[PDB]
Amino acid sequence: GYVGNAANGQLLYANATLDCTNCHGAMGDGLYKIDPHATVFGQNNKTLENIIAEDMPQLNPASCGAECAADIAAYIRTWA
Amino acid sequence: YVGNAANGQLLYANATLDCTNCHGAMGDGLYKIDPHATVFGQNNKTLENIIAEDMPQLNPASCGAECAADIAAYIRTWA
Amino acid sequence: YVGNAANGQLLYANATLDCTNCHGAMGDGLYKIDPHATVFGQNNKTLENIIAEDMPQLNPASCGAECAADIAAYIRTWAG
Ligand code: HEC
Ligand code: HEC
Ligand code: HEC
Ligand SMILES: [Cl-]
Ligand SMILES: [Cl-]
Ligand code: NA
Ligand code: NA
Ligand code: NA
Repeated sequence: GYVGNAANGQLLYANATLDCTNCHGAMGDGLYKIDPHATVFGQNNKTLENIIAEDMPQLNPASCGAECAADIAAYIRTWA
Repeated sequence: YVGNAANGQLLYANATLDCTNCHGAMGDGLYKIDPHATVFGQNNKTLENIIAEDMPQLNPASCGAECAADIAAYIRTWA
Repeated sequence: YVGNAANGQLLYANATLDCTNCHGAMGDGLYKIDPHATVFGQNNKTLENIIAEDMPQLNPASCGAECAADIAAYIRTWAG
């Protein structure tokens, strides 16, 4: 399995093109909230990695796939 | 002088130098930085010298040779 | 209690505390922090005590004695 790299995720989350921070804030307390402790996300109870891979960023979800998502997820866990 | 990347990470994020506003957190902002390239600009400068001589644009003298080297050392990690 | 600079780095960058919004990543933001100084403000407080008692402005109590000591230990490293 891939194992997310939090250091990569720090930079990927802040990436100007992905633009996560514009919608979610620096640590998920912006316009749309992210709970960094939750293990299931959305109506389909996806993992953090899969919700990011499949659905984020909204502009173009395919621009952050599985490894990107795994890295970002590892970084998001540190928010708590 | 040999760049210190821990220093470089803070200097790149420095609020006065403000590199991130123009270049993003990892060089994918409005103006791109390619962390793989070894020559930069029309005069084929090193990463260190392009930063020292030309950046930030507001006042290039605010990040001189040592600052540039530390920031360059950090930017390579984006590869 | 002896501050843990590694943890200080994490706390300083935490968006709930939001120290970087006002002070910058290395104390060169809107409000400066001098990492060499040993007295701060008009009651000549220690670095730890100014943070514990007064920062962040949104809610001083969100960063107590331990938090302040860790962050202070990190701030000293900016001198390098
Ligand atoms: C322009 C809008 C927009 C952008 C850009 C965007 N998001 Fe979202 N995101 C949303 C909205 C809207 C939701 C659903 C509301 C919510 O739960 O926060 C959401 C939900 C999420 C959730 C589920 C949150 C929860 O607690 O249920 C995660 C995780 C998330 N986004 C991460 C990211 C990451 C990582 C990026 C980019 C790297 C990103 N988002 C980019 C708008 C955005
Ligand atoms: C307000 C604008 C602005 C600020 C601030 C700024 N730059 Fe730049 N930078 C540019 C522009 C414009 C170019 C040339 C176009 C390009 O290469 O993206 C450039 C070019 C560069 C290049 C060469 C990239 C290339 O491929 O040719 C590097 C490296 C760079 N800047 C680093 C920095 C660093 C390090 C800082 C601050 C610590 C900084 N810049 C601050 C606008 C800025
Ligand atoms: C939204 C504003 C704001 C936030 C958030 C904030 N500060 Fe401050 N801080 C100030 C202001 C204003 C001063 C006093 C004015 C000055 O020093 O110019 C100050 C003073 C300080 C001083 C004394 C510096 C001196 O010599 O004058 C330290 C140290 C400091 N803050 C650290 C922190 C730390 C650590 C955090 C959060 C973890 C924090 N601050 C959060 C606004 C902020
Ligand atoms: Cl970026
Ligand atoms: Cl700064
Ligand atoms: Na995605
Ligand atoms: Na310069
Ligand atoms: Na406090």
